[PDB]
Amino acid sequence: YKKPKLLYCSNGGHFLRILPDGTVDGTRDRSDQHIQLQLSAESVGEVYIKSTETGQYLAMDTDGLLYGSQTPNEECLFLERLEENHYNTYISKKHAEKNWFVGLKKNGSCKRGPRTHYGQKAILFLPLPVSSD
Repeated sequence: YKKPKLLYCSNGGHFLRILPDGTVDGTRDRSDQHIQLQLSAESVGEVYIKSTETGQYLAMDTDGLLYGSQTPNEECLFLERLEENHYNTYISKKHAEKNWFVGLKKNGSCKRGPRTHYGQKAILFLPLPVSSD
């Protein structure tokens, strides 16, 4: 069943899910349906994080701390960098002008520009949707 993809971050075993507290952060849950974000690459170079039912109403602020619950504006848009061996990266297309990275802590907390760059390996993520196998 192809559908909204999952927020895989390098391994601390979490899944990034939205809460009404202004967050989409990782907790290990696939038991409910909070972890389903519809992630396409809609424009050239841009990937779009849109909510399915719970999938994320993200807003990038300051371009460092990216939090989302109520609305998904386009600030949610980030530029996708393709690493080899099929790993994906995100650039913060909000301040893309300054080359700042989108990096998330799924194993942590909502995503943190103070270390978005290779400070943390939480800047290494995979987009894994439910697949029709």
